[PDB]
Amino acid sequence: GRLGRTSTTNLLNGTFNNKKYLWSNINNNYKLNYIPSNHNLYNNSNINKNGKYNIKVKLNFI
Amino acid sequence: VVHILGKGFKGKEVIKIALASKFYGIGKTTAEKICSKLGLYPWMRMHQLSEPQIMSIASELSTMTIEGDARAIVKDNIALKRKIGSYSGMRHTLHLPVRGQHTRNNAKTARKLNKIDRR
Amino acid sequence: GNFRFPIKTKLPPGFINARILRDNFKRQQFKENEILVKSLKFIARNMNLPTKLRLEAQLKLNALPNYMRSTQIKNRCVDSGHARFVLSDFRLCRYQFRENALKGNLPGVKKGI
Amino acid sequence: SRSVWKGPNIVPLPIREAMTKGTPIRTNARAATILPQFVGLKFQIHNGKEYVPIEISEDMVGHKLGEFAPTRKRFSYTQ
Amino acid sequence: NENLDFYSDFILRTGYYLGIPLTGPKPLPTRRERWTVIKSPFVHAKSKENFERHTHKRLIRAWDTNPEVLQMLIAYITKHSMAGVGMKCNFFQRSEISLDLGSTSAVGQKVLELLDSPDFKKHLEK
Amino acid sequence: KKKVTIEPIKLSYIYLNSDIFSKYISLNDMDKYNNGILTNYQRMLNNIMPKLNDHNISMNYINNINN
Amino acid sequence: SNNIKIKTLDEFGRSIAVGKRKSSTAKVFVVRGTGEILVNGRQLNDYFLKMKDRESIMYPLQVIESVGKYNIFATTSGGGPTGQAESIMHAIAKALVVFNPLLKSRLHKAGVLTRDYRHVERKK
Amino acid sequence: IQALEKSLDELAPLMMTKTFNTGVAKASVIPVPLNKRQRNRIAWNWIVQSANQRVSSDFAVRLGEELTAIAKGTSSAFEKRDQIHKTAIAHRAYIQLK
Amino acid sequence: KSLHKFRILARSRYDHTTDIFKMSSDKFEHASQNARYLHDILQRLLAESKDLTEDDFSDVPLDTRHTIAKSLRKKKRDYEFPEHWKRPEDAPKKKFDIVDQLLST
Amino acid sequence: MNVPKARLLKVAELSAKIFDQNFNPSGIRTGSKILNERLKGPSVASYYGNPDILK
RNA sequence: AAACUCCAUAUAUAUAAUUUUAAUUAUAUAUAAUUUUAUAUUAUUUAUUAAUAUAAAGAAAGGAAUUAAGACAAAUCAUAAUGAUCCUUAUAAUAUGGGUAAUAGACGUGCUAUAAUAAAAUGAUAAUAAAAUUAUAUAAAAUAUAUUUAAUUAUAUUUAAUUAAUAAUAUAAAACAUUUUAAUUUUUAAUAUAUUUUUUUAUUAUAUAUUAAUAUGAAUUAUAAUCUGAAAUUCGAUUAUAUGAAA
Ligand SMILES: [K+]
Ligand SMILES: [K+]
Ligand SMILES: [K+]
Ligand SMILES: [K+]
Ligand SMILES: [K+]
Ligand SMILES: [K+]
Ligand SMILES: [Mg+2]
Ligand SMILES: [Mg+2]
Ligand SMILES: [Mg+2]
Ligand SMILES: [Mg+2]
Ligand SMILES: [Mg+2]
Ligand SMILES: [Mg+2]
Ligand SMILES: [Mg+2]
Ligand SMILES: [Mg+2]
Ligand SMILES: [Mg+2]
Ligand SMILES: [Mg+2]
Ligand SMILES: [Mg+2]
Ligand SMILES: [Mg+2]
Ligand SMILES: [Mg+2]
Repeated sequence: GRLGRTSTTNLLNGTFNNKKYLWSNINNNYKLNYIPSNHNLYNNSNINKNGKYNIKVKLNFI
Repeated sequence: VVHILGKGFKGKEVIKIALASKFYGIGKTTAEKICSKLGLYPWMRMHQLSEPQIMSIASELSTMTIEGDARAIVKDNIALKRKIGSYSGMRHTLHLPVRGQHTRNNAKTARKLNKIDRR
Repeated sequence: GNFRFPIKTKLPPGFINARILRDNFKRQQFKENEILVKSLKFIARNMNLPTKLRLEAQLKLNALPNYMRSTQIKNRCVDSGHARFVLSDFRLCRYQFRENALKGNLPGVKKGI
Repeated sequence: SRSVWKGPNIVPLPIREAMTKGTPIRTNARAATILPQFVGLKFQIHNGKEYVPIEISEDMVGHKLGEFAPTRKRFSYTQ
Repeated sequence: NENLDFYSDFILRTGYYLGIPLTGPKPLPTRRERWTVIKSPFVHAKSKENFERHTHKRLIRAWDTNPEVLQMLIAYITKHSMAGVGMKCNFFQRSEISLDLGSTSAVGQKVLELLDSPDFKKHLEK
Repeated sequence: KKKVTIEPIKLSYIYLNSDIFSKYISLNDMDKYNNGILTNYQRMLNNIMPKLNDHNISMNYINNINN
Repeated sequence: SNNIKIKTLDEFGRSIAVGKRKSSTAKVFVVRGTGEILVNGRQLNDYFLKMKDRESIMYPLQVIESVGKYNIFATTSGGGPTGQAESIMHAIAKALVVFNPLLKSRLHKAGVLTRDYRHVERKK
Repeated sequence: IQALEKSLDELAPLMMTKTFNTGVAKASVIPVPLNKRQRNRIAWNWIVQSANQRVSSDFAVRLGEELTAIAKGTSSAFEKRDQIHKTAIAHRAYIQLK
Repeated sequence: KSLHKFRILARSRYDHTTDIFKMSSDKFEHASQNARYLHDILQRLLAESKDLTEDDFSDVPLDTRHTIAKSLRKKKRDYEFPEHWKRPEDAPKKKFDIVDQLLST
Repeated sequence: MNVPKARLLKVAELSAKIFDQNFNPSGIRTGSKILNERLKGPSVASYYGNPDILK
């Protein structure tokens, strides 16, 4: 968003996979048939002087 | 060639089909009733008909509204629409579709046939 | 002080816009007058009754306000108000259906095969 | 085409005043069915913008008022 | 299916202690509902996303039980129900042909009222 | 038209739930990223958790299951 | 351990096998006989009008040269004539192995013991 | 059936010259060998075209008559084969052989 | 005679194949009300069927056209394996296992 | 089909009486359908949700 | 990222008192392949190898989902939401009617057709499916009319069962068999004839026009009736009789 043109900044740190499914017969499941189970993603937007800006966070719990 | 009321027919033509093809106002159902009334068997052909039977067909055809009489009824119904000033009458006068068809495209047949003096 | 519709109506609990308000008003008045319209329609379509009574019912039916007409109810998206491509299984437009479906808001909806 | 068994599309109109006074009946009810009583009376029928004056004849009974008040202008191209 | 199967297993345990012969859970055909959407909000009707919903079904049958005990089963399993599970119960009561004491529409009323109103009575006059 | 209960559950960190984490940043950390992402703000968002070795943790879990 | 138990003839000497092709399914009863066939209680020429469908049913018996050595009572449902005829073909081949397991290799080589996987695919 | 296969084996051309757009210059007409499935297609299409000149309303009758004439030696499609083989003999040097 | 009149008056509610007379009602708002309503109709139908003083409808044959239409919409697997095809002499014969025979004593 | 129509009409009338059904042998349009249709008002009027929500 | 996976397929176990029956099924769990093995040949970087063929074993042959970056400041402010700017008795709100359906030319995408490897009828102990739908319903059988013995098709009357593995929408259709089919004198008919008889042959009649539109085609249009709705005029759907264009 706008924090006169929108700009996007991305912070990435850590693991975005699960190795419990590769080395073992345990099998991964997709939540809602499109989201991996380990991954939990949510987006929240707010309004500033310029306007709407979105915060997109994704956590990987294994 | 068999001549009934001016119309010419090839000998092999089936009577019930030929009558509904050359005579305005007579369709399949009407042609079958005429043949049933005159004692002609369903698939009798024109070359089989005798002169007494050809005259019987002309008699039954002359007691119906066909040819000019039938065409005049359609021409008079269309004229009445124009006389009363109905929307449909104007469409006939302008050579445009009269049954709600779109005109942005197509509408070619209505341009050739729609007219107050419709054939 | 000046309600836009002839009869006072309660507001829908969620998203509101002028078109939703107009549609909701028609829905409430259709329910209040549904029996009346069916009774008049019966009298007008019952061939056992005299023609005069039948024509009187038809005249009364033609004089009812537009907000009593069942055919004027239009399904709209309860989240956006959009009245095109509204799925009746969720009362949402296609776009809001997709957004809600991916957020896990629709009880049993998942992504297809 | 309305089913004949249902009867005419009767709409509230001021016909009594037009029969005792001769005044024109201004109406927007283009769906209204021209009843045999209307014959002789003068109607002003809305076409969306204006009210077209039309007197009803015996060949107009059964038709509808809207049929005599065209709503569009004849098409023309800038040839 | 997961909560459905777990809850079905619990019902069988409740019935056993109540003395109810139970059969099942018999799996019934799963219903699939499908919706196809266009991914874009405005145009681009060439890329379409698919969505679906599956209704899982199970049938548990009860036999040779008195009505009172059957109501206790339904009451208990209702009190301890699981999230997202629905339940329909068809009860079958065998009865005698002849019983003792046994086992007007709104529109019609309004029609009578309307046909008595002056706007209608003024015509019915013969 | 049914009995209703509400169970609030308290989370002590904001990075244990993706929904709570997004709302906090969006609504409370605006003064940190409204003029670009502060060099300190980003650093805090990178030292939240020690960098656990996912492979040994994954293999420890699989050994426990086998045992 | 394994989950496979030797197949054997039933109390009436019948080998029962199931076959599938497209949406069709077939359950056949093969017994030693003189070449009599019944499809859903009807004569083969009645149920299957196409001679190519009849030839497909006979092919497994033609491979082991035992066309006149068995009576077949085939029951089929679903799909159309081709799916049902080939589903019966597949089921007869699977039921003939019980009578002589030494002929499985010849049946496999002829291609009658392989289940055809092709089915109507929703365009993607 | 034996008559049909003999007719197809005698009517189909063994080779056919094809134009290859090799190079910006004019394409080269090089003789190419034909397999048995490709040979049968060429001969069958000739038979069908000859059959469709006959009087019967039924294609089966016209096809039957055409096949009977071909099995008895008379066919107008043997000229087509000779003209395809003449062209190939002319372009024998255009062959590549590697 | 009364059974025949009962079946004639039931019309589509009687299935001759199964002999079941089934009638359902959801006209009223409460199940108890609807149960009485069906019970009352049953008593009325039984009284009319058992009153053969005026008409017994014996000349009128039972009409099953409704049942036939229902049967055409379902699939009928009414074929059984021919009995003269059975070969009981080809069934496997139980073998003698000394261990099982010895483990039972 | 050979059963006289009079006999089949007597059965239809008596059957209709027992089962509280409308017997219209002539076939005149009576409007009975209108009187039997279900009222959809309550379902239609709840489309947008319950208005008595806490605000 | 690949994959792991889920789906399909094959098999096993469990469940169903096999009348909610499709047990030839339903759906939970688990297994299976990214196939394996030997053999000869041909190349090699010749080795603990590839490309082929060959025999053997096996049901084993197909799919899916998602993203990593960047570009078009490509589409959307008309799905909804935000800043700025503008309207505030009007650029906001409601009602009636009209328009969005106009028609010279042009363009995109479809449907139907221009006849004989192809169209039309008929096929009742009812040839043969799958996947869906039915409480803001799905509508059986029957009867009546069009309409004729009946069937078929359409509508009305009536509203059985089922809110559903139960009943209904709904006897799938093509296929296949028989009959018919203009152009076509390749036909039909009258006599005679036959060891082709649903047919052959002979002699007569069977048209003229004709590069052409028929018993192909179904646009256009007249009239009557029906369906939904409060309402079918601009501007809806269906049926019957008649009309029968281009191709
Ligand atoms: K004609
Ligand atoms: K138009
Ligand atoms: K166009
Ligand atoms: K309009
Ligand atoms: K054709
Ligand atoms: K109209
Ligand atoms: Mg609507
Ligand atoms: Mg009922
Ligand atoms: Mg039927
Ligand atoms: Mg059913
Ligand atoms: Mg069964
Ligand atoms: Mg438009
Ligand atoms: Mg046609
Ligand atoms: Mg059948
Ligand atoms: Mg019916
Ligand atoms: Mg059939
Ligand atoms: Mg057909
Ligand atoms: Mg035609
Ligand atoms: Mg032409």
